[PDB]
Amino acid sequence: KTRKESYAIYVYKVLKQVHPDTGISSKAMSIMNSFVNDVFERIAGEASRLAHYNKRSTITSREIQTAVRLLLPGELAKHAVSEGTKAVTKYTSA
Amino acid sequence: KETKEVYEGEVTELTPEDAKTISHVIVGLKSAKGTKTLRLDPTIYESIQREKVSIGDV
Amino acid sequence: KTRSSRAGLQFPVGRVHRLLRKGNYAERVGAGAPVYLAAVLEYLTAEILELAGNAARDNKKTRIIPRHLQLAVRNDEELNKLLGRVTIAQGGVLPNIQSVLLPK
Amino acid sequence: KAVVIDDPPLRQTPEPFDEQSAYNPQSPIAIDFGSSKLRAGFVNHATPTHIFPNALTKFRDRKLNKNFTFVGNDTLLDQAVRSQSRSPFDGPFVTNWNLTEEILDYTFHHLGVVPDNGIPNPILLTERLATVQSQRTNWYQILFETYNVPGVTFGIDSLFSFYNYNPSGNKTGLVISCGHEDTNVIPVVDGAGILTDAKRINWGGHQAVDYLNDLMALKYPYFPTKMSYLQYETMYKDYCYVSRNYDEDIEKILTLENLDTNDVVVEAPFTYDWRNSILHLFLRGPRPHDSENIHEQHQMHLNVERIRVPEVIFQPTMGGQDQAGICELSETILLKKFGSQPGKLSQTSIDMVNNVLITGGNAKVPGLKERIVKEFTGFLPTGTNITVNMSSDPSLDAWKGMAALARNEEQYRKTVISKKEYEEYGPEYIKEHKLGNTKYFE
Amino acid sequence: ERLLFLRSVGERNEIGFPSRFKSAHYKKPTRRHKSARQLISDENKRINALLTKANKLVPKATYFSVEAPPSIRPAKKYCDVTGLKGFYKSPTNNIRYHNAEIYQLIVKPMAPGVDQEYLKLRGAN
Repeated sequence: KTRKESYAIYVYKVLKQVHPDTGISSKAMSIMNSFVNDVFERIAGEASRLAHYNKRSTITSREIQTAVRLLLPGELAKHAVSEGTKAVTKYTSA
Repeated sequence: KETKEVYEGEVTELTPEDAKTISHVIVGLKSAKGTKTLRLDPTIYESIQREKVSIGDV
Repeated sequence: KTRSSRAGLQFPVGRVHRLLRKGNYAERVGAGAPVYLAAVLEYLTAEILELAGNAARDNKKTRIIPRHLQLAVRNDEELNKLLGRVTIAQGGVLPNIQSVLLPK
Repeated sequence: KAVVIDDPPLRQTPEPFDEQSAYNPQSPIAIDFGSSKLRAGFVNHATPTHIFPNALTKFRDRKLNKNFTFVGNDTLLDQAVRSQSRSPFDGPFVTNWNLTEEILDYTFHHLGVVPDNGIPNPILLTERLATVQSQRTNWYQILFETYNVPGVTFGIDSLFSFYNYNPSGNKTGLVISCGHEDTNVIPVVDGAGILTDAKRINWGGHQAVDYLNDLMALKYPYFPTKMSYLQYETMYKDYCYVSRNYDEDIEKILTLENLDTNDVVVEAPFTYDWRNSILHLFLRGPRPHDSENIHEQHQMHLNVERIRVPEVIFQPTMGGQDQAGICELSETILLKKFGSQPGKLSQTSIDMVNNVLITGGNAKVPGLKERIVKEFTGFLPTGTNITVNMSSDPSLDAWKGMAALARNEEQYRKTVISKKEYEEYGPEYIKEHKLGNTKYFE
Repeated sequence: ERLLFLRSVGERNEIGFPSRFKSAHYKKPTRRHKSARQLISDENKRINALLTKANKLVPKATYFSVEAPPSIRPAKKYCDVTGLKGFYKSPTNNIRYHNAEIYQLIVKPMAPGVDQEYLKLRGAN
């Protein structure tokens, strides 16, 4: 059959990791699949325009860093830039 | 009428030599006024191994 | 040996890199940008999965209905501004009745 | 009562020049190309005659439409011409070369020299340790083409001061130089500097005053008046000392019994109890803080940094340099090298202990000699006679070094390079002598 | 008088292109600025070229050989706020601190981006 692309198992077992005794339904998997590619194209576009506004021809951590510091209203960005910097330091550590 | 001779300080070098039977061990002790090297008999080396003495232990 | 495990993250980093290559955003892509995307994505779904979890134990249900994420997303102003313009299928209306509209 | 610092005052008179009738073409010229100051003069004189920082300005006048050039002490005449001073040293090396030519022209004009077809005097030059081939190549180019000098010789300033304080040229000792931008340890055997065991730590006076600058920027982020580099230099010079034991001094310097005596309050120039909170002790000392007083928020408080910034030399991990300390590097040199078993000092090590010399520009900080004597007594075996020699002014012993070297004509000819040797061997040539750099390979 | 004294200093130290000090023949070429950042890499490439030509010879005293080995003893931890003895390191932003109240009113409410030149002093960024 067709090889459909969906991150439903990823959200399913971070749900299982943080909530070990909680269930879920297939409409929920479709609904935050719509969430995560909605924000994926939204912030992929944002950085794109921005970098092009900056006249840079690439996408490193800097453009997306200012995009996620600028885009969403608050709080989640304050934890998000810290946890993303911590993620790229465990990447460069490895 | 007895005497008391005491060496105390931080271990900086614990180098034993054999010939499975250890012959002796050169032990270096360091305090705030300098350092002093010591040769030791293997029985005191066995007692040192009993006390779990490594490099840097006073 | 996977790069997501090397980054210590759970959301995949090769999948978003694949979607970034042929997604026609930039002709050159850095290494840390898909990791940063996966990090902010993991943070966003971690936050609303905590919200859906406390809504689920507020209603005392083992399965998160989308209505649970409606009153999870309408209980904070940050996602009331981030997802205020959005329209949700089978979302309902949060309980909100004006004091003047109530009798007596 | 708080003290107020300023810029150093400008010189009322300009720098005089020597008489041209006293010049002779047989006397050599001694120069010391230091990172902070320039020392120029003859050899027969022992006292200095020209000391000035290496700087130059291009003052464009509106009425005459002519770019005037002010060099060194001539830059210390007006505040605007002091602020536009430009050093030729970029990093630990030199990069712009024409500035070196015009400051050398200024020194030659102010030395009272009337030459013809270039300077007829051989020159005596100090150079940094492990100096890069490009700057010595350009040095050979400028002296052998621009100035037509007959001879040249080179060496390290630390070894030159060591030879100054050991004029026999055959002694064994351990020299330590704390320069403006680097700190060097050279073990010297039989009057010859063993440079394969030399060690360098990337810290000096410039990094220390930059540490003061960004430490004061970080401690008081809401300070309104930007204070200049000279204020940082002066309050580093006047209010800093080496602690005798940094582990024990740091656990009691925040108590109220020390902050009444060991806190310096520096006033900027312009036209729920606080006793139990160490923030108020760290920021505003043992006196209560009033935010409405105009003179109050123009104040530094130097309580921890006075013993913190000289400890970067002893522990470079504070300054971000992943290097061993001065005491640990000296332990490595003295206890495990030159045939010295750890725990059994060789005679080379014993001779190196009795001739420990501290020199350089950054030895002016008090408490350094007592601290290094305490560390040396700490790690050496008991009974070793430790001798540390410190000059009254260790910023001038290099000029005494080339003065004693060129006065000693017997060993002066072993280090000189003429025009003929350079012309037959090119710029790529290494003169292997005792008091200078060695070959890059074996 | 104030604006005329610097003219006297300039005309006293006035020198020109055909000065009496530099030599008669010049042959002065152009010169690139050649900042000190690329100089260490230039010497590294040069010494690598020399060792690779020798490989197709042990160095004695270079810039990269005199330079100090790192410390064998562990470095003492210190609080980045006060320069005191550091006991605790915050897990959110990785700054060592000495006691509770600097964690309360300095380490917690600090602005983002202050961390990078906070840790620049010890080079932990």
